[PDB]
This record gives sequence, C-alpha cells and structure tokens, in this order.
Amino acid sequence: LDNGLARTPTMGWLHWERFMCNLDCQEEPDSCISEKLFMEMAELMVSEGWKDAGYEYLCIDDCWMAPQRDSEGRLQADPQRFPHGIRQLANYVHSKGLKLGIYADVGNKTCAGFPGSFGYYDIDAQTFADWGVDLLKFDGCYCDSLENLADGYKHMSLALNRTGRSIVYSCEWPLYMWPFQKPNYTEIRQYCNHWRNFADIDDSWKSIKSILDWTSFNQERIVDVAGPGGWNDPDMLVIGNFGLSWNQQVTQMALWAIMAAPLFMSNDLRHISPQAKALLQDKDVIAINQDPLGKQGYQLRQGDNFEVWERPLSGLAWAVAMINRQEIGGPRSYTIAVASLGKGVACNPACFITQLLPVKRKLGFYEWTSRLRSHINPTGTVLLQLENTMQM
Amino acid sequence: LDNGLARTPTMGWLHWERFMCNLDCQEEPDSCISEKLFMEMAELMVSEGWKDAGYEYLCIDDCWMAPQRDSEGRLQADPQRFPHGIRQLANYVHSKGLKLGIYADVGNKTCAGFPGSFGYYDIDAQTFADWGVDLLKFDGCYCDSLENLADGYKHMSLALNRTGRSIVYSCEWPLYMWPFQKPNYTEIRQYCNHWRNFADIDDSWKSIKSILDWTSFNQERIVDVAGPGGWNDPDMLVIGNFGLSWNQQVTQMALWAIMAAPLFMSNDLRHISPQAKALLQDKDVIAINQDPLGKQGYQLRQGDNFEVWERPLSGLAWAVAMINRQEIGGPRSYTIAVASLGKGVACNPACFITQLLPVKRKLGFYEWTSRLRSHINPTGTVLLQLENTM
Ligand SMILES: *[C@@H]1O[C@H](CO)[C@@H](O[C@@H]2O[C@H](CO)[C@@H](O[C@@H]3O[C@H](CO)[C@@H](O)[C@H](O[C@H]4O[C@H](CO)[C@@H](O)[C@H](O)[C@@H]4O)[C@@H]3O)[C@H](O)[C@H]2NC(C)=O)[C@H](O)[C@H]1NC(C)=O
Ligand SMILES: *[C@@H]1O[C@H](CO)[C@@H](O[C@@H]2O[C@H](CO)[C@@H](O[C@@H]3O[C@H](CO)[C@@H](O)[C@H](O[C@H]4O[C@H](CO)[C@@H](O)[C@H](O)[C@@H]4O)[C@@H]3O)[C@H](O)[C@H]2NC(C)=O)[C@H](O)[C@H]1NC(C)=O
Ligand SMILES: *[C@@H]1O[C@H](CO)[C@@H](O[C@@H]2O[C@H](CO)[C@@H](O)[C@H](O)[C@H]2NC(C)=O)[C@H](O)[C@H]1NC(C)=O
Ligand SMILES: *[C@@H]1O[C@H](CO)[C@@H](O[C@@H]2O[C@H](CO)[C@@H](O)[C@H](O)[C@H]2NC(C)=O)[C@H](O)[C@H]1NC(C)=O
Ligand SMILES: *[C@@H]1O[C@H](CO)[C@@H](O)[C@H](O)[C@H]1NC(C)=O
Ligand SMILES: *[C@@H]1O[C@H](CO)[C@@H](O)[C@H](O)[C@H]1NC(C)=O
Ligand SMILES: CNC[C@H]1N[C@H](CO)[C@H](O)[C@@H]1O
Ligand SMILES: CNC[C@H]1N[C@H](CO)[C@H](O)[C@@H]1O
Repeated sequence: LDNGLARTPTMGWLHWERFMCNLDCQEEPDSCISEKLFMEMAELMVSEGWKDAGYEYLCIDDCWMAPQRDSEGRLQADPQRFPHGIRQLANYVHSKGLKLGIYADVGNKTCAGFPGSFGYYDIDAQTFADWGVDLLKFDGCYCDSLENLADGYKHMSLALNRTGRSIVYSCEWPLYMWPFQKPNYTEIRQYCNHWRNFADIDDSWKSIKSILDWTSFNQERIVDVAGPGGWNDPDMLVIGNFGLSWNQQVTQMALWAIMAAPLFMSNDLRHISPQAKALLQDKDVIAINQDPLGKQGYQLRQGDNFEVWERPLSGLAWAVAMINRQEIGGPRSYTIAVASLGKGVACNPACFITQLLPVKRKLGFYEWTSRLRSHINPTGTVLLQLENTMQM
Repeated sequence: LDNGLARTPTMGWLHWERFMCNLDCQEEPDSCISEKLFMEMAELMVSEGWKDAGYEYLCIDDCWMAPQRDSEGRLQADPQRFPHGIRQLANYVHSKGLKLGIYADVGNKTCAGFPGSFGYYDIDAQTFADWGVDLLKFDGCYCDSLENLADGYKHMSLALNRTGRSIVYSCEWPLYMWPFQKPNYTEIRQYCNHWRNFADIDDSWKSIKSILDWTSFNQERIVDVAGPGGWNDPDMLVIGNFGLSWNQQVTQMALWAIMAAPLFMSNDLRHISPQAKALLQDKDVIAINQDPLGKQGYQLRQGDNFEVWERPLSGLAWAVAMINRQEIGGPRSYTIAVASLGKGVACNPACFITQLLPVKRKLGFYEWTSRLRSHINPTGTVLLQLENTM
C-alpha cells in the first residue's frame, strides 16, 4: 500500500490473543474488553518503555462494538464497556504519544458476530477517521463470495484513502482466500499495509512451529512480495504469556525479526516478567526487524532437526538465525562455513559477528574462508548479526 | 516390591533426558556420559541443597558400558569414560551421603546397543551388589518374547534379592508389555519398586500432556496398585531444561506430587535457574509427593478444558490440583464445591485451604457449603492443600 505508512513493519499491541472476546466485565473485570483496559495499557506502554522501544499502535481487536449501529447507520462502541466512546479513547491515546488501532470486518458481521461493514465501507471509514483511528485491522468473516471479499478489501482501502487521514490498513484477505484459490499477493500488496497469511496464533510452541513451517514451505511465494509499505503478517507476538519457554520466546522474537513481521504484542503489560520485557524491548533485535532495507528473510537450510534462516540488512550486513528443532537432550553443536551465509557477501572479505540471542556476545572477526561454530538450545534460536568489513 | 525400599517415591537424578547417549568426550567433554559428569552432579547435589530437599539417588542411565564383558563374563564400565570403575564412583557418591543407581537391560542388548543381561541375570546382580550399586533401572529392549520379558524381570528381581544388598528395582516391564497384552500390575508390584507405564518423556509440553492423559485414561487400572514399596513411574522430571514454560514446569511438579511419582530430575545441575531450583526444592510440594500414606492421586473431573485431580494424604488432609488445558487467552476461572473434593470428607464440616502453586498463599477456612474459585493460567496448575478443621 502506497500510503506512506508501514515503511518498516508496524509495532504495537493488540488484545486478541491474550484477552479474546471477554464480555463478562462483572465476573472477569480485569480481562473484559473495556475502555479501562486500553487506557491502562496505554499508560503502561508509556511508563514501562514500550513506546520508546517502538511499540506505538495500541490496537482494539474484535468485540468492541455495540450489537447494532445507531440511527444514522454508524457503528457504535459498546455503551457499557466503552461508555466514553472511541473518539475520547483516541484523544487519550494520542495524548500519550500513541496511535490507536481498531477492528472491523469486510463481511456482514465480525467473526464474533458484531456489525459487519458490508454496505457501510465509506461510512465506517469516515467514522474511524472522525474518531481519530490510526489503524484498522480488517477481518474476513461472513463474506459470501471471494468477489465480495476482494471488492470489500479494495473498497475499504479506497474509502480510508478518501478520508485523507493516514490509517494503517491490516488485512486478513489472503487467509480467507486459501480454501478456494491461492492469493495474488501483488494485488493484496497494492491495497494493504500488511496481510495475515496463516491460521491464528495461540499460546503454544506448536503454534510457533506451524507458523514457521508454513512460512518456510511457502517462502518462494511470499518472501519477495514483502517490502516497505507492505508486509507478511505471521500474527501476534505471544511473548510474556504462559505457553512458551524462555527459549521458545527467543525463537519467536528472533524469527519475527528475520521475517520482517509486524510486531504486535498480545499480552498483559500489567503482568509481564522482566525477562519477557527485556526480550521484547531488545533494541538490537528490534533494529533488525525495523531494518530500512525492508527485505524479508528466509530459511536457508533445513535438516537434522536444525534450521538456518537469514535476512539481508542495510549496508551489506546480515542477520542469521539457527534453530534447534530437537526437543530432547541439551544444546547441540552446529558448524557452517561463513561463506555459505549472506549469499557469500556478508563475510567477503571478512565479517564481524555479534551474537544477539539468547545473550549478546561479540564473537569476533571471521574471514571469508572461516567456519562458525555455535551451540543451540532445544527449541531455542541463536541470532547473529554479521557486519561486512575489510578489517582483520 | 517388599524389600524395605521406596516406602516413599524414590527421589534423585538420572542423566538420560538431558544428556542421552553422548559418547563424544573429545569434542563435548562436559556433556559426555563419563564419571566426571556424575562426580560433578553428586558434588552439586550436596552443595546446592538437593540432598537436603530429598534427592538422594544419583543414577546412571544407558551408555556407561564397555562394548564387551570381562573374562569371567562380567559387565565392565567404559575404560575411557569411566576409567576408575563403578565401585570407586559408588564410593565417592556414598561419601557424599548419596546413593548410586545404574542401568541394565533385560534383553540381549541395551536400547543403545550395549551388552544386555539376558543369560547373565545372576552374574549382573551380584556384580552390581559388589560395586555398591543402590538402584537398578532395568530396560526392555531387544527381548524377543513376552515370556522372556516377564521371566527376565522376575529373575533379575530375585537375583538382586539374593545378593543381600538393598537395591531399588526400577522396571520398564509394563511399557514393553502394553502393545501386546495388558500388564498384570499385581505381579509387577510384587517384583518391582516402580515401573514405567508410558513412552519416554522429552523436553516438551506435548509429552507432559500425553503422560497425564494416558495416566488418567488408565487410572482405574494403575492407581490402586501404587503404594509404599511400589509406584507408577511417569518418567523423569524435566524442570530446568529448555522446552517447558514456567507454568508447564509448575504443572509437572504439581502432578508428579499428585501421582506419587518417583522424582528423578534429568537436568544440568551446573546450569539451572533459581526459579526452577526453588520449584524442584519446594518443601511443601515434595512433602505431598513424599506423604507417608502413599496413596496415589487421581483425576476427579475433566471438562471445559479443565482438569481436577486430587490425592488423599495422611491425617485427614488432601491435595487438589486444577489444570487449565486451554492454550490461548488468559487465566481462566474455575469453581468447584468443596463438598465435591476429597470424596466429601475433606471439608466436612470445614477445611483450611492453602495454595502451594504457582505461589503459596493461605486462602482461609472453607465450610462444607462453600465453593472454591480459582484463576488458573493456560497450561498451568493451581495446587492446594486442604486440612480438615476437626
Ligand atoms: C491515497 O492514495 C494515494 C495514491 O493512491 C497516496 O499518495 C501516494 O503515496 C505517497 C504519499 O505520501 C506518494 O509518495 C511520495 O512521492 C513523492 C514524489 O516526489 C516522493 O518524494 C516521496 O518520497 C518520500 O517518502 C517515501 C515514503 O513513502 C520515501 O520512500 C522517500 O525516500 C521520501 O522520504 C513519496 O514517495 C505517492 O507519490 C502518492 N502517489 C500518487 C499521489 O499518485 C496518498 O498518500 C493516499 N492518502 C492517504 C490519506 O492514505
Ligand atoms: C528379599 O525378599 C524378602 C521377602 O520379600 C525381603 O524380606 C522382607 O523385608 C522387609 C524389610 O526388610 C520386611 O518388612 C518388614 O516387615 C516387618 C513385619 O514382619 C516389620 O516389622 C518391618 O517394619 C519396618 O518398618 C517400620 C515402620 O513400619 C520401621 O520402623 C522399620 O523400617 C521396620 O524395619 C518391615 O516392614 C518384610 O517383612 C520381609 N518379608 C519376609 C517374607 O521376610 C527382603 O528384605 C529382601 N531382601 C533384599 C536384599 O532385597
Ligand atoms: C450479506 O447478506 C446479504 C443478504 O443475505 C447478501 O446479499 C445477497 O447476496 C447474494 C449473493 O452475494 C445474492 O444472491 C442475494 O440476492 C443478496 N440479497 C440481498 C437482499 O441483497 C450479501 O451479499 C452479504 N454480504 C457479504 C459480504 O457476504
Ligand atoms: C495377577 O498376578 C497375581 C500375582 O501373581 C495373581 O494373584 C495370585 O493368584 C493366585 C492364583 O493363581 C493366588 O493363589 C494368589 O494368592 C495370588 N497372589 C499372589 C501373590 O500370587 C493373579 O491371579 C494374576 N491375575 C491375572 C488376571 O493374571
Ligand atoms: C495479480 O494482480 C495484479 C494486479 O491486479 C496483476 O497485475 C497481475 O497480473 C495478477 N497476477 C496474476 C497471476 O493474476
Ligand atoms: C537372545 O538371542 C538368542 C539367540 O538369537 C535368543 O535365542 C534369545 O531368545 C534372545 N533373548 C531375548 C531375551 O530376546
Ligand atoms: C482467522 N483470523 C481470525 C481473526 N478473527 C478474530 C476476531 O474475532 C481475530 O481478529 C483473529 O485474528
Ligand atoms: C522405552 N524406554 C526407553 C529407555 N531406553 C533409554 C536408554 O537407552 C532410556 O533409559 C529410556 O528410558
């Protein structure tokens, strides 16, 4: 999408994985989808360093809407859970230096069953702009035809443009195409700032593995489509939640950097461990994800329950991720000729290698003919940065 | 097995899951299966509080053997990796106040391909006794018949008895029977101090779930046979390794206590987090696992992606574990009438309830009329101890 937005992958927070569609504010008040949840989350995004790290978009997902539109056919926030309204929430968010994302559906209803935007694309776009929305995640439930799907996605893209407000446009279009036909990613990129490709993430290592395995299996088809203005979206970061070991969290952070993924945390910033926070706020890894060249990485090698991924960065640098997929035993040794990394460019004539994950260690100068040896924890990843150099 | 041993579930350390069959001491000297590894673990078991917490048996698994037996037909430790011999290793372990466990196989070869004990049962038992071995894990690979399997396990039990030395006897007999016929756990308990029922654990939440689901699936068959002298073995604790989140480690510790499981850590005591250490050394949870009554717990309820397990303890007390198996979202609320717990006696007329995991907190007194509500983390467990007021 050529709207001047998402020149690097969007960074923020999105409620869906951690909070889902909890409407029971009487018995689960700290988990329910309410304006107080988002206000507190914005406060912590400021005070706990998240905005400084680059997480800027505070995003509402499904289940914010009143069950029906108003008399003038406009969407309404829930009067009990969002009594002060989206525009006041947006003013509060903007006053913290943050941006506000919201959710709508291309079809007749949201996936949870709330008012869809079909037949109201222009109304809803102008409504969001009037409220001060800075991002829209557009879901694809309740759409009777792929023709209506594509028409609605393109139509909403155009309507958002017509508002004249800069609104990041996040689409689930490809994922809702897959059962019927393969997506044309050139068209999707024409209309969307990023697009969900695969099934919803959940709080499990199984989910991480399946997202990685489908990305790598399909990388011929999606890697080159991504770039400044339009990104592949492998779904939310779930670091800080319950189902990932420390090494599996390292793997998700490292590989979302490799994949040039949007970094949308879905966690509770009121209850997050220091380790998870330091991982999510890791400035070197964020800098890899946010690299200005904006070329998505890929799986370079796979075998013996190992994976090697790499990502080209600005200035002849490369990021290299080694994953140990053996889920038994201890750290396993992996050796590779540095000439095989970075298309043979990264270390020609030499490279300086810095390990960033799981811990930051300068490894030293590696000549083009040398070999790199590492040990990788079960289900963990070693993330390296290679900097091309003529020095020793 | 009525040998005076394992009157509570055996506690110790066993190398297999974390260190496996690593024979490459040239390139991996700190990870290879060698006497140095076991010496370091014994040192840390003393110095880092493991022995004081109850972890007593330092156990060698497969891949300690030389490729062939000795002149008189007796097993030998690998001369390069165990140069000083098992007896001196056992001496060192005993001098730390610890006990030494070793590994052998009922068939013609061990699972990794080293000498089996078929045809050498009495020789091998007497050799282990001479070495000062205190526990034998007896594997089931390379056995060509169910009758040879049963006969071998029973024979090795008898041979160990005949040596005169108290030796904990850990059996994989049921696991190797199960695909072909249902085990008779009365006989197994007669011959074994504990027995592996299900497939090898690995460093994953998936294997924890599989072990729990197969235990509850089989609980009418295995729960009542367990007791002092004879335990179900759901395999090693993997707390402190790489694949389990904090809440999944809590679930393993809590449910291994509920199940009156042997607690054999398989981790690197040289490199273990303070949190994993405090969980593994948790005195209240170990006390539940080690409860003298020795009645294995069971799954009480299952539904709505929740599980409730409970275990009767000495002196009118009960342990209760609640598992949230929903792997998405946040802590989920679960409510149960306390009159439904402990077969209706735990809280009649009332009980004091103490949460032990994931954090310890006294909850207060609950009357027979009361309902207990808790929020349980995805893949985590809330573990409670109930004390009857009487
Ligand atoms: C509605 O849609 C229209 C087009 O459909 C869109 O305008 C387009 O996008 C941007 C607007 O920001 C324009 O791109 C600029 O073009 C000028 C041409 O000289 C360049 O100088 C600009 O370069 C700067 O910004 C880039 C970041 O996008 C950097 O890559 C660059 O290094 C510079 O910093 C920039 O490329 C584009 O030309 C128009 N195309 C048209 C008008 O046909 C408009 O923004 C949309 N409106 C809303 C509200 O979304
Ligand atoms: C070889 O097999 C034989 C037969 O199975 C086995 O003999 C058994 O030994 C155990 C313990 O050594 C005996 O268990 C004892 O039972 C008597 C009852 O007659 C009790 O008095 C004993 O009490 C112990 O427990 C007390 C708490 O209750 C403690 O204060 C203290 O530890 C007491 O010692 C104990 O329960 C069992 O009776 C015999 N059985 C027979 C038939 O002799 C022998 O131990 C095995 N040998 C080896 C080397 O494995
Ligand atoms: C939302 O529902 C309406 C009504 O069911 C859909 O409109 C129908 O569309 C089908 C084919 O798309 C036509 O055969 C019907 O004649 C239409 N009915 C009416 C009353 O217009 C509409 O397409 C649905 N929207 C989406 C996005 O699926
Ligand atoms: C399971 O094994 C037990 C123990 O070997 C058997 O129980 C014995 O049965 C015999 C009859 O053959 C009785 O005389 C004994 O008193 C029992 N106890 C012992 C210790 O031997 C039982 O029969 C077996 N059950 C099945 C179904 O095979
Ligand atoms: C995909 O869509 C774009 C834009 O409409 C078009 O130029 C391209 O030819 C399409 N590709 C295929 C294979 O249909
Ligand atoms: C070991 O091998 C011999 C010879 O092949 C065989 O007769 C014997 O039954 C085997 N023992 C077991 C326990 O499989
Ligand atoms: C297949 N994508 C499903 C989407 N619908 C949910 C909202 O109800 C979340 O936004 C999720 O990302
Ligand atoms: C089916 N159980 C397999 C057993 N063989 C391995 C030794 O090679 C471990 O002891 C494991 O417990």
